[PDB]
Amino acid sequence: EYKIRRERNNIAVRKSRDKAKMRNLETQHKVLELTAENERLQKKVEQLSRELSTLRNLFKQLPE
Amino acid sequence: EYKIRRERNNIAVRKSRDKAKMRNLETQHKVLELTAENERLQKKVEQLSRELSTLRNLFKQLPE
Amino acid sequence: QCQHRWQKVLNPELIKGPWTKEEDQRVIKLVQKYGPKRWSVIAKHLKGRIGKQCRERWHNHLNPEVKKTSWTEEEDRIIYQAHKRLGNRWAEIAKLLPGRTDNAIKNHWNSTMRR
DNA sequence: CCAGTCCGTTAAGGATTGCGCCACAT
DNA sequence: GATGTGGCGCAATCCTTAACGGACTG
Ligand SMILES: [K+]
Ligand SMILES: [K+]
Repeated sequence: EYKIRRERNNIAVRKSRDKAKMRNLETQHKVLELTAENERLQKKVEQLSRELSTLRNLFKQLPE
Repeated sequence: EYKIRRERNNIAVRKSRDKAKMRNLETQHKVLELTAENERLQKKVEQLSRELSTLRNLFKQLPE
Repeated sequence: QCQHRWQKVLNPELIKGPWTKEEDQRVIKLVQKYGPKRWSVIAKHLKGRIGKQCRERWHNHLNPEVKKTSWTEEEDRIIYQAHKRLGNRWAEIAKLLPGRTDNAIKNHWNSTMRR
């Protein structure tokens, strides 16, 4: 069966590799996406923090 | 030649493959970290929003 | 032509191989003490090497000014822009790039640079 | 001719990459 | 047991680069 073991394995090795070659590409892409996402988020947290601190100061400005 | 050609190539090959294995290890790492903070910011955004919302209800529902 | 074909070619004692740290060292010492000229003379201090070889070795590899850094994008822009005008006037173009020899550009262009 | 320069061209050999044999983790 | 991965060597090929061999200048 050795012959068979080989033939089958060589097919497996190629599939395994095409898979990994894709995974690596997909991964390199996630790095872009995330970095971009992370950027807009860090922006949103700033924004909200301003709106929040403002609204608070607003309350703290109303008389009893 | 042949004998040395091979020895020399094998070094180049091991080298080239290593370099790649490392770049793919970094990218895999750079993603994790980027996924970590990304998740963190997402939570921070959730919090701030809730607060903003809650604070605003309280404000609109004020006496008059 | 006859004498030049023999004195500068057939002579079996003409080393035309790689340069050893020592060989490169003797040239750097000399060129540093007597200047980058008189290569015919300087060569005499190097078994097997003729003046031309020493000169080319100094200008392309040993001269300290020669930068061995990776090609920046700025340099590339200059090269491409200049080549459109001058063509394969490597020597000419070389004057536009701080520490790059005409040979460096000629190489860079003929490989890396050609898309 | 001489001493310097220039430039096309190409051997030399390092960097990649597809293929298949293997060990052995899953 | 059968299948999926990570290594590795081979070879053919991609890529760069050093520097040789004409040719030109003054
Ligand atoms: K000599
Ligand atoms: K220069």
